[PDB]
Amino acid sequence: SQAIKCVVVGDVAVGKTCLLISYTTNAFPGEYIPTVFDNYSANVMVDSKPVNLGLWDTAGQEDYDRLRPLSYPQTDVFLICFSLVSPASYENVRAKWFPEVRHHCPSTPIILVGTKLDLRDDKDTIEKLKEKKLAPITYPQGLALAKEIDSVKYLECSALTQRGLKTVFDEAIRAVL
Amino acid sequence: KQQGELYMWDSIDQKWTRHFCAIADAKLSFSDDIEQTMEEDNPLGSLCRGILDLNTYNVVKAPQGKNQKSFVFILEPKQDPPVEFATDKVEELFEWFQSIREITW
Ligand SMILES: Nc1nc2c(ncn2[C@@H]2O[C@H](COP(=O)(O)OP(=O)(O)OP(O)(O)=S)[C@@H](O)[C@H]2O)c(=O)[nH]1
Ligand SMILES: [Mg+2]
Repeated sequence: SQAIKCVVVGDVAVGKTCLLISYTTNAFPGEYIPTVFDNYSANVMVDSKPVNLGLWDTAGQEDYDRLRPLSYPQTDVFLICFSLVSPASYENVRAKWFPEVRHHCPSTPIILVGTKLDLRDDKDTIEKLKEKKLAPITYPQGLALAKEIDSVKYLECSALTQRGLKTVFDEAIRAVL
Repeated sequence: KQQGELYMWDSIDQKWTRHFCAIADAKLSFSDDIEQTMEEDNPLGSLCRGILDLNTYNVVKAPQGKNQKSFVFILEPKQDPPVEFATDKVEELFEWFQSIREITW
């Protein structure tokens, strides 16, 4: 089956846990429960290539900044996440997450992921966003952040609707074998 | 390899108590109580009171703790009772949990 280790990092509340849980259980958690750390599994095929996918959920809170890197040894592929409806989390990719990730794992493929794709064109979100003189992140914007960090790929998706979810994991694995 | 102090939880006395614990092959040993072997007007105290067989257990981490500890994991028997452990610091919970989880998978 070939073990593949995958770690998911990114800002508080960008929807890392939902991504993992919705993909692994096709059920969307309504929770909301801040994460310390957590482990998950999937056995998948890909591309004819049976795999065993270890999934590591990390904490977004900086308080757990000492914990987080404990997950990084042996990692094969990273998912750096930001919410398409939260330019703070997008900026933090270049500020914190990609530097931290590269500090520890200089060589492992990264996969930039824009989350909450379903709120991108949401009336009620663009309203509150634009009340902070802000704007949802756009496909070309995400694409450009990918370039700066030389991520193997940029992918947008919604865990709640599942648009593009399978695809995030199916190129996370392809980035490995 | 994996070794260190853990709190252990007594279902009967409803208290947590400190034990030096360690792992070898796939057996976890816990010592006697450290505070109580140290109050002892005697010296007694065993490093190995007893031994759990990790092969017959699964590790489970409590999402939000248990019994007024924040960082607790549980050895839930596959066959025996649960053994409930706890650390002071989350970085211990992590290390401990993974050792055993790698052993139980
Ligand atoms: N509309 C929509 N909401 C989402 C989506 N993914 C997550 N959310 C919401 O965002 C909230 C936080 O999600 P969560 O997955 O826990 O973020 P997180 O980054 O993992 O949270 P943390 O543990 O690091 S603090 C949840 O209430 C969830 O309902 C999504 O794809 N679409
Ligand atoms: Mg989380």
